[PDB]
Amino acid sequence: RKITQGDDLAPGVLKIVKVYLAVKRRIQPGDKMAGRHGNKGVISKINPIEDM
Amino acid sequence: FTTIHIQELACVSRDTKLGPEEITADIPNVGEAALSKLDESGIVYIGAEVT
Amino acid sequence: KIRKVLKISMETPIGDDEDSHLGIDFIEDTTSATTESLRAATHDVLAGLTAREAKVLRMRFGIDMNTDYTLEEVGKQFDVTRERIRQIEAKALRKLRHPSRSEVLRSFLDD
DNA sequence: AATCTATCACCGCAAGGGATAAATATCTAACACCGTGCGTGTTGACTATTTTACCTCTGGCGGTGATAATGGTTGCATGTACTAAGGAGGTTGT
Repeated sequence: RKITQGDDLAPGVLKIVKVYLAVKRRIQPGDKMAGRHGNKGVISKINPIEDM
Repeated sequence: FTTIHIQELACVSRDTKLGPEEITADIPNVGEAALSKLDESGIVYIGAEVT
Repeated sequence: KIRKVLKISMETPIGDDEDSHLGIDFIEDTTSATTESLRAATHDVLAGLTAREAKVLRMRFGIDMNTDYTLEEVGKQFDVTRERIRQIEAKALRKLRHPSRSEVLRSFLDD
């Protein structure tokens, strides 16, 4: 009964509802990268292993 | 370098003259596949993918 | 019965003339054109149903006529027998069970 | 825009792989029967669908209390950087 607990939601609200999302924000271009020594910048293409 | 996130979204049912407000899935002929994933109370299941 | 006050007296939800706005001065064609649409759709379905049963299942509360009569002017248009004239207003619950039976009726919360 | 010799090779043309469709044999499903039980029908008695009537709820809102009470609260607009304007008034000048 911290789950089955209720709380007032002020005069104007009988009930409230929620959902949470595990958003798998994958590796992609336009996203940002860096290293420890102050190099900071955008991922500007993904290259085949030989395109390198 | 894939990252993982946890984020939150919410809704309400206001104090009406009776007291409750509605929560269900009826949105007919507007995007039906974006409805297929829900509880009796109009809510997604823990463990389901959504996009 | 305390929320009697607290439901509205804090800053007032959009309750047009509380609920009495359903029967007030708005009953003019500014609302009743939708009644003359729910009545049309119920007049459609309740005239494709069974040649006997299609009377009954319109009586008591205001469904289909400008005076939605008890027996005398309706029994004289049903013939043969009696208060099946009223029981079939409820019989629909059990072999009109098939929920598809409202497929052309439900729009009049929405127009 | 015709000619070809002389490239790098597709054809020249042997082999053989998979395929699918035939026949068989298995699966299931569609149905027709039967049985159940429910929502097939009228009738009848119930009790509380609605109306109106009556007797007597809830909540509309109007009305205003007296032993006496008779110098009040209110905190931070802002600290910088500029500079254009109006305001002051005595006076050494116009």
